[PDB]
Amino acid sequence: TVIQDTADVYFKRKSDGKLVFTAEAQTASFSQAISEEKLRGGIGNKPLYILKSEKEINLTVKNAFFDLEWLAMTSERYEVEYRTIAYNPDTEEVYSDIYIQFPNVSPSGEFEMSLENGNALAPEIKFEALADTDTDEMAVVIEAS
Amino acid sequence: TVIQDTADVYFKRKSDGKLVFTAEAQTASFSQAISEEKLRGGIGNKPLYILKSEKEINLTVKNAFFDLEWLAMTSERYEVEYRTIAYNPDTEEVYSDIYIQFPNVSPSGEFEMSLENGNALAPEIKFEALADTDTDEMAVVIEAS
Amino acid sequence: KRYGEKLKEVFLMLDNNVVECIKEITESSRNGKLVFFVGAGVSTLSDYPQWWRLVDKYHEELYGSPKKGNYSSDEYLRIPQIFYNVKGEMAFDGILKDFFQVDKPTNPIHDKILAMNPAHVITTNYDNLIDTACWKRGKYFSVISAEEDVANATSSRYLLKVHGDFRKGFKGENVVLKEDDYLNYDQNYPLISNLMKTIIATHTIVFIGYGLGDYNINMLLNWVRKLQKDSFHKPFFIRTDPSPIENETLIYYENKGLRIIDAASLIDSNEYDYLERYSAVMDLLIESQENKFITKDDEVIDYIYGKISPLFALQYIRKIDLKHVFEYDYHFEVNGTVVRHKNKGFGYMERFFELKESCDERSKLSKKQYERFNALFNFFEKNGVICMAKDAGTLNTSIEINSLAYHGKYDVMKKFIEEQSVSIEDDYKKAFFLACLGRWEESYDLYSNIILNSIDESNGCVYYLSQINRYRIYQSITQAVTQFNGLGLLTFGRHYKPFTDEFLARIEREMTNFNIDDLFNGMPFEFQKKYKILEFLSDNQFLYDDTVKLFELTNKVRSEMSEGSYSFGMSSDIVVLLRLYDNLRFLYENCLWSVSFHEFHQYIRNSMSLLIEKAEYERTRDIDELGFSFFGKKSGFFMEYYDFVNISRHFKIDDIKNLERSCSIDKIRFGEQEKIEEYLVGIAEEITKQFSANGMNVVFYTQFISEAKAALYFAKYVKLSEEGLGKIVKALLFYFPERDLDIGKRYVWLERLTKCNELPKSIISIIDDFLVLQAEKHIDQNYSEVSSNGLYSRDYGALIKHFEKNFISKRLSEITLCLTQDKQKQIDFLFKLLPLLSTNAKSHLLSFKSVENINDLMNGIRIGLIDEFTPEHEELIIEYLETRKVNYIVEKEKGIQTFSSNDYMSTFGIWYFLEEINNSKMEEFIGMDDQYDFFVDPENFDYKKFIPSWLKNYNDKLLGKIAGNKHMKHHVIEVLKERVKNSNDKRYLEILMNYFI
Amino acid sequence: YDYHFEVNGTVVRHKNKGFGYMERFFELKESCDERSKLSKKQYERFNALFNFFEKNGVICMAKDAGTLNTSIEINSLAYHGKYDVMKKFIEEQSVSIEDDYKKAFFLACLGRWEESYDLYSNIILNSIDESNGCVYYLSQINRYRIYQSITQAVTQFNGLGLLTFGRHYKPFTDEFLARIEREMTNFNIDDLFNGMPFEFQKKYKILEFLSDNQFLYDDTVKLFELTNKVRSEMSEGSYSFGMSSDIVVLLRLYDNLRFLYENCLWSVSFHEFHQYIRNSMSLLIEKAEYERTRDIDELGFSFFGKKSGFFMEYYDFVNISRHFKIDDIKNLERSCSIDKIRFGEQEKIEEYLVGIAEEITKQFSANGMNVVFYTQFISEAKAALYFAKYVKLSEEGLGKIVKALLFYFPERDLDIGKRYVWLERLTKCNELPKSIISIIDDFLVLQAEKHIDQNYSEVSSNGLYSRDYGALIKHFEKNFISKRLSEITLCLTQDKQKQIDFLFKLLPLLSTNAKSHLLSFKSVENINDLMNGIRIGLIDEFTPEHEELIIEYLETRKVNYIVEKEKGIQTFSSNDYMSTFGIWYFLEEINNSKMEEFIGMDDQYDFFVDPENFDYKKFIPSWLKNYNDKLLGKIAGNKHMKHHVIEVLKERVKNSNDKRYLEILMNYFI
Repeated sequence: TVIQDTADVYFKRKSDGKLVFTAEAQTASFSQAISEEKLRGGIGNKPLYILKSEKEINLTVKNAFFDLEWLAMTSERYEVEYRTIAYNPDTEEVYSDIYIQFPNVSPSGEFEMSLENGNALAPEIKFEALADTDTDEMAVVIEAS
Repeated sequence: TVIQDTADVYFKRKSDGKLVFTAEAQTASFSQAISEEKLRGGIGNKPLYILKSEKEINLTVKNAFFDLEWLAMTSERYEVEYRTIAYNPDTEEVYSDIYIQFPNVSPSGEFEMSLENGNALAPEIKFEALADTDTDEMAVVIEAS
Repeated sequence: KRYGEKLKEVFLMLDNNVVECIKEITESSRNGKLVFFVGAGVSTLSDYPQWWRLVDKYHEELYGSPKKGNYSSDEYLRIPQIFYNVKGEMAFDGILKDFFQVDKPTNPIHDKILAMNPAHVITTNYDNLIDTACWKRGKYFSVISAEEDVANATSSRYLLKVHGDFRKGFKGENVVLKEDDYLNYDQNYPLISNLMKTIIATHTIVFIGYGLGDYNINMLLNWVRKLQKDSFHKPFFIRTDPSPIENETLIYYENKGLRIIDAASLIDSNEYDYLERYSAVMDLLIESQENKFITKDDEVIDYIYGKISPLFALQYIRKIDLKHVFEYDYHFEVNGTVVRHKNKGFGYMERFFELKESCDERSKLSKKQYERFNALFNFFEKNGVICMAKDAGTLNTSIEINSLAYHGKYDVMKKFIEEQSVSIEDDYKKAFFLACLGRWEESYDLYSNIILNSIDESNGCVYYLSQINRYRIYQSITQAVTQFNGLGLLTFGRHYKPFTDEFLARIEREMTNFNIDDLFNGMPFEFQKKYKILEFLSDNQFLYDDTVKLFELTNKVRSEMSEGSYSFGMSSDIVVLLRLYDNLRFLYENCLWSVSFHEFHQYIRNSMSLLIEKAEYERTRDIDELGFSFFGKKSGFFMEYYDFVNISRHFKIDDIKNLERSCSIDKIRFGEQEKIEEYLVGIAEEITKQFSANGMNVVFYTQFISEAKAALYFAKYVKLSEEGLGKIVKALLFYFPERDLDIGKRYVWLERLTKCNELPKSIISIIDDFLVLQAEKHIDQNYSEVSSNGLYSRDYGALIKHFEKNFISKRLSEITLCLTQDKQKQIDFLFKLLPLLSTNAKSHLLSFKSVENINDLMNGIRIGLIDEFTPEHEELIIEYLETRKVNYIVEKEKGIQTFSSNDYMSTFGIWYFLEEINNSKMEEFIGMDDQYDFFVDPENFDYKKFIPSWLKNYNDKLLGKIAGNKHMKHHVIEVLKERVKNSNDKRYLEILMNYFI
Repeated sequence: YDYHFEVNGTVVRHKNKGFGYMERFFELKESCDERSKLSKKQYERFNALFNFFEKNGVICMAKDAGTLNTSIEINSLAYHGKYDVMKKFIEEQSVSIEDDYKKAFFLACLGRWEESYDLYSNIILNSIDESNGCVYYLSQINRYRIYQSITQAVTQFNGLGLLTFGRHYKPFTDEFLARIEREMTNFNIDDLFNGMPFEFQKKYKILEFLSDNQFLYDDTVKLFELTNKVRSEMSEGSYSFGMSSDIVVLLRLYDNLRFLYENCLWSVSFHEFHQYIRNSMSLLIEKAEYERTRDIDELGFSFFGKKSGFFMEYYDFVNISRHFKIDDIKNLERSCSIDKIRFGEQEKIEEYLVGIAEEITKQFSANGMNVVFYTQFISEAKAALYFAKYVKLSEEGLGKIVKALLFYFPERDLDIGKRYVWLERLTKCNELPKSIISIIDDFLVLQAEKHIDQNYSEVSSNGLYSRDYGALIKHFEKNFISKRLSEITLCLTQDKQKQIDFLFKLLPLLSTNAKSHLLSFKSVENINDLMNGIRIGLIDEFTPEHEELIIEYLETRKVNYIVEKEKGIQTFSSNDYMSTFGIWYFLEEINNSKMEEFIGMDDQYDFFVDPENFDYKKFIPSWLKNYNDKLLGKIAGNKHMKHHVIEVLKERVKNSNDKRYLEILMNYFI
C-alpha cells in the first residue's frame, strides 16, 4: 500500500562512466519562474519576444553508499540514473519501467559539517541540476513501453 | 514597552452584590459567523428580510483569586467588570479609563480536568457571553473621562 | 590502529575462564561496585620512584655505600628502619622528599583503570599520581591517608591511600615504610583498616599493578580468607609479568581465591613491554565493555533469547527504544525495518531474520532453539518488526492494535472490575480500569495492595508500572481536588468532595519527598538491567523525547509544504503517524494511567493536526509533468475509526473547529463508518444511562464528557443508522448536560448531524418532544430561554419546518388551547413555535397577543406572520429610533455603545436600502451607526468605516443588491480585494468570485 | 521552587509559607530607609543582589510589577563573530582559569579545536586542586562538547567530504584524535553532574540541564507547545493582552542565547541550538506578518497606546544569519514578506556584514584557510550574504559585501547563478554605484579570462551566466562598456572561438569595435547563437536564414520525435525552444506555415500555434507564471483560448491560495 517508487540511483562519472555511489531516492524538488529582468533594453523590440523563464531541479538521495574503486583512486562531471518502476493509474505497477536520468549534476550538499548530536545515519546529499548554453537542462525521461 | 494598561477583571454575583473573584485578563476572542440554519436555510421571503447573524464573545483571564466570603458561604448569574485604560495612538496614556462589562456570562472553563505533570499555576478560566431574546448582546463599553 | 585488531585476535583465543572473568569484571564495573587495588607497577609506567631507590639511599647513608645485592622483602623494610633509628627521622623525611617529590605524568593504564567506574581504589602507594588518575577519567574519590580522614568521607567512592601518603608530608611518620610501621599497622591505623575490611568484604576487588607475592596482596588475601566460606566472590588479578605465569603459581593463587590474569599468557611481549602487557589485558577488558562475545551466527537465537525473553512481560514495546535492549546495535525503525547500527559479531541479529525467511535453515536448530526463535519472532511481530532493513521488501504498515480502554467501552470495564481478580496482573488491570472509571480512590488503594503483592512475587515489571501508575493517579487526585475546591463552586454553586479529606491526607502522607524520576534509580540492579526500556516512564516529564520528534517532524513537513517537493519512500508524515500509533498502543496496552494527562493529549493532538494538515495539502498539491512521471494517483489520507477516536479523545472542540476551518475534512473520506457509528451510539447510550439515573460520578464526568462532546461535534461527517440517529439525538437534546452545551451549541450540533444524515419522522418526533418540553419548562415565568450562540428553540422549529412542509404538533396546539392570558410567557414561547401548531391554535394565540413593540415586531417578522409592513410598523420603527437618538445624544456626553440596538438599527438600514420601507424618517436618523449610514445613503456615507465582518458576513440577496448599486460596489470590491490580497481567505475569495465578478 | 521567577522580568510567588522574603527584598529595593537600615555587609549583599537581579532581568514581584520591557544583550564575541578580536584575545595572555575558559571557547569557534581541548584540560588541572566546582564542571562539559564536535567533523571528512570538497582532508591528526578519544572514553555527560561533589551540585543545580546530553529538551518541548498555542491563536483570530505565547518564545530564545553565550559554553554552536533558534525566530516573524494582516474588531487597538509593531534589530540579524540556512531564509521570504518588516540598527548590521565579508576575504584571498573553521563560518557567511538584502549599506560596506560575494566566495559552495541572483537581490536595496559596477565588470572580465582557455566553460545551477551580470550592469548604467573586454577583442583571434562565443553573449557591454569583431569573427547562425543574438540585441527580426534555421531545427526535432514514438519519448529541453517558437508564431512574430506542419508537441507548441485544435484539459495554469504582461494580454485576448484559461485558472486558484494566481486572474478578469 505504501508509495511504490523505491527508486535506485547510480551516480557515475560522466567523464569516464565509472560508478561512484548507489543509493535510494528520497525527494525531488521542481521550481520554475521568470528571471527578474528588464524590457526597455535598447528599444524593447516588440517583435523581439523572448522566453526568459529559468527553472532549477533540486534532488536528494538517502542511504548514500560508495564504490570501492572510486575510494581507491582517490571540470569533473557526474551522471545520475534514476531507475523507477512505471507506476501508472491502470495497475499498481506496470510491467514496464521508467528510466529517469540527469547527465549533468554537481554535489553541492547541505550537510556542510552538520553537527547534530543525534546518532542518526542519514548522510543526505543534495543535488542541483546544472545547465549549459546549448541545453536548458539535461533532465531526461524515457518510457519502456 | 509592553501593554501598560493591565486589566483588572471583577467577577461578581448577579443576584446579590457580592464579589466572587478577581483576575487579570489574558485574551478575548470574538466570532461573528452565521451558524443559524448552518449557512443557508433561514427565513426568506420576497419583501421580508431578517438579519440572522449570531455572534459569541469569549474571554480569558489568569491569576484568579476568590473572595473569602464567597468560599465561606459556599438560574444563578454573574457579571464581569473588565477594567482597562483607554489609550489612543495620539495619547498612548490617558487619564480616562475604558470600562467593559459583561453582566450576563457563564463560567465554563476547559482548564477543568487539566492534569499537567510537575509545576503548574495558570488556572485560566473561560467564559461565554450568554445572550437573551430581548438583548442580542449584553456587553457594554463606557469611558469615564 | 591495528593494536585493537591484534588484541581482538587475542580475545576469543583467550581461555574461556579469562573471558568469563573479564565479562564479570565488566558487569561489576557497570554496577559501581568494582574496586581496584593499584600498585606501584602501574605507577612504574609513570617512572615513579621505586621504594628500593630510597632503600639503597638509606643503605649508602648508613654504611657508606649501597648493598650491591638484592634486598629481600624484609630487607626492603628493614634497612629503612635501621636508618630511621640509627640516624633518626629527620633525614628519613629528607630522603622521602628528595625521591618521591616528583611531578610524574600519568599513563594510559592510569586512565584505563578508571574506565571501569571504580567504586573504590584502595592503593598502598604513597604517590599523588593516583589521585590525578581519578580526575583524568572523571570519577570522584575521597582521599584517605590517616585516622582523621576516615571522618572526612564526602562521597561513596574512596581512594583509600592505605599505608599513608606524603600528602600529610614527606615523613616516615606520615607513611608506612620502615619495618616497624608495617609490623605495627594493626595498632597504628585502626580506622583505615576498619574501612578497608568492609570495602574488601562485599566489593569486587580486582588486583593490578602488583606482584602475586606482594606483601599487601598477601594481607588482602588473608583478610578475604577471614570471611565466611562462600561469602566472597573471588577477586581478580590483572597480572602483567613479562614471563608467563608458572602453572603451579596459577593453581596456588586460584586456590587461594584469586581470579588471576597474565598478560604474558595472552600475548607475546618483550622483557620491558610492561606497558604493553598492562594495556593488552586492560584493553581486552575494555573491548569487553562492548558486547563482542557474539561467537557464531548459529548461536544467534541464544543471544536474542538472553536479550528478549525477559521482555515478554509487556503487552507491547515501542520499536523506538527496542534498540536500547541491544545497546544501539540494530536500530528498529518506526516502520519495522531493523537498521543495522553495529554488530561486532556476524549474525548478531541478521541471521535470526535469515532463519525467519529460510524455513530450511530454521529447521537446522534444536527444537529448543526452534521454539526460542518462535517465541522471539512472536515478540517481534507484536512489536511490528516487519523485516531486516537490509533485505526489507515492499512494506505495508497498518494501524497498531489498541486495548479496549482505547475503545469507547465502559460497561465491559465495570463488568471486569466486578469479576474476580485472578492474579497480580488482573489487579493491575483493575486498578487502571478503576482509574479510568473515576474510582480513583479504589484504584489507588488497589495499586498499593499490588505494590505489596508484586514485590512479594518479584514481578519487577508489574511492580514498577504499578509504582509509576500510583504516583500518576495520586497526582491526578491532588490536581482534581485543587480544581474542585477552587473552581467547581463557581461551576456548580456547591463544591462536591468525592475524595474524603482523610483519604487525601493519607495519600499525601504515604508519598512525600518522592519523585518518580528516581523510581527507576531505586530499583534493583536486576530489574534495572533487564528493563532499561521502562526507564523512559520514570521521568515525571513524560514524553521526554516524543515531543522533540514531533517538533522536528512538524518543521520538516511544513518545509515540504513550502518547498513543494515530491518524495520517494516513507516521508515525514509517515513517521509521525507511526510514532503516534506506537505511543498509543504502548500506553493503552500497558494500562498506564499517564494517557489521561494533558501532555500526552497535546502530543497526540499536534501529531494529528500535522497529519491532517499535510493530508489537505497533498489533495490540492499540483503535480508537474515529471512529478506525474515519477508517480501518479497517489494514495489518499484516510480517517479510520481509530483516528476518529483519537480526534475525539485528544482534541478539544475548539481545536476541531480550528482544523475543520483550516482543512476541509469532509473531502477526505472516512473509514470504518460502521465502527464509528457504533462507538457514537455507545457514547450516546452511556450519557443516557448516566444522566437519566441520578448517579453522576463527578470525576468520571469531567474525565469523559469532553470525549463525548468532541465525538458528537466531530460526528458531523459520519453517517448514522436510523436507530443510531435516534439514540444520538436523544442523548444530544435531553440527556446531554445542559451546563456545558447551551441551547445554541445543541442546535448547531444537531444541524451538523442533519447536514450529513437526514432526520426522519422519528427524529422529528424527538425534537418536537424537546420543544414541547421547553414549553413545559416555560410554565414558570421565571424560566428564561438563554444561549451563547444566539440560537433558540425558534431555530429548532425552523429546522422542523425546513424538513417538514406541513407539521402540526398537536401537543403545542393543545397547550395553546389550554394557555390563558396569565400564561403570557407560555403564549410567547408557543408564538415562537406558531408555524408548528394547528390552525385553531394559531387563531387562539393571535387572539391572545399581537405585535406592540419593536422586539415583538422582530419576533413576528422572523416567524413571517406579517407579509407586508403596515404604516404602524414603520411608525413604531421611527419611535424606537427617536428613543435611540435621544439616548445617543444623552449618551454623547457619556461613551456611546451599541450591542443589541445595533441589530435593529442595522435591519432598518437594510430595509431602507432594500426600498421596502419608504419612510423618510429612517433617513432622518442617519449619522448614528456606520452601517446605518452605509445602507440608508451609501453615497454620503464614507466607505472607510467598512468592517471585515461586513466583508465576510453577508446575505446572498444583500450581496446581489450591493453589486447592483455601483456607488457602494466600487468601494466594497476595492476593500474586499485588498483584504484577500493582504490575507487570502476562502470566504473573501468566494464573495469576490460569485456576486460582483 | 519557593517563588516562580516569571520570564517577563518579575517573579511570581510560587506556593510557599516562608517569610515572603522576595516581597521583602523588593520592598527593600523600593524603600531607601529599609535598605539603609541593614547592616553594612547586609547592605552590600542587598545591593549586589539588586544588581544581579537587574542583570538577569528580574525587577520585582510579578504582582508588584507592572509594565515591562524586552531587549537583547547577548554581547559574546562569538555571538558577533569578531574572529579577529576573538583570536586577538586568544593570543593575548591569560591570567585566570576563567580567562582560560574564555580562550578555550573562542578557540572552539575559530576551528582551532585542538587548542580548545588542550586548554580545557589545562583548566581541569588548574581547578582540580583549587576546587572551583563551577569552572571545573563547566570546563568538563565543554570539553565533552568539543570532543563531540571534532568527532562529527572528522566523520564528515571521511565520508561526504570526499565528494563535496573533491579531496581527502585530514586536518586533525590521528594521534591527537586517539589521544582525546581515549583520555575521556566511556564517559556520560549526564552522570558528570551526578558524580560531581555534592557541594557544587547543591550550589549550582542550574547546571543539571547542562549535564543532560540531550540538553535543551525542555527548551524544545516548551517552544513546541508555545508554537502550538501560537498557531491556535492565529487560527481563532484571538486578541491577546499583556504577554502572549509569541512574546514568551521571544524571551525564552533570547534568554537561552544570552546564557549560553555569556557562560561561553561551546554547546552554543551545536546544531540542536541552531534548530531551536531557527524555530523560535520563524514563529516570531510569522506572527509579525499575521499581526500585520489582521482584522480590526474595534477592541484591541483601543486598550493599548497606539500599537506595537515588529522590527529587526542588529541582534535579530545576527541570530538569523548565524542560525538559518539559505533554504530557511528563502522559504521564510516566500511564506512571509520580510520587506514589510521595518529593519533597525542599519549601521550596526552593516558593520556585522562587513565583518562577515572581511572574514571570508581573509580566508579566500590568502591560499591558507582552516578547513573546519571554513565549514563553521561559510553557512553563516552565506546566510548573512542572502539576508543582507533587507538592510541599507554604505558605499564602502556595499563594495566590501559585493566583492566578497563575487570574488572571495567559494564556487563550490555557491555557483555563478547563486552569485548573480544574490547580487541582484543585494542591489534592489542599494542601486549599483560606480564601485559595484566596476567590481562586477572586473569579475566578469575574469570570467572572460578563464574563458580564454578553450577547456573552460561557464557553469551555473540557475542558468545565469556572465550575460546576466552584464545585463544588470547595463540595467543600472544604460551607457557602459568595458575597456578591458574591448582590448580583449583587440587581441582576440578566431582560434579562441569559445572566447568569442562567451563574448557574443556580452555584446552590449562592449565598444563598437568589439561589436564589429564579434560580427566578423563568427556568425549568429545557430539556435542557441540565435537566442543569444536576440538577447544581446544584435538581431531583432528573423531573417529568411534565421527562420529557416529555426525550421531546420524543428525538422530535426520532428524526425527525432517520430523516432521517439518507436523508441520512447524524451521532452525537457527542446520543448522550451519549441514553446518559444510557438509563442512567436502566436504573437505574429513568425509567419511561416511550415510550423503548422511541425505541430505535435503538447507543451505550448500545438497550444499557441493551434489553440483551437489544442485540448485545453492538458493546459497547466503554472504556465501563466512564465508569461509576461504583453504575452499575458495577447493570450487572454484570443477567443479560442481565453474561456478555458480563465476557467482553469479561477478554479485552480480557488482551490489553492497562491497570490500570483490571484494576480494572474486579476489581469484575466476580462
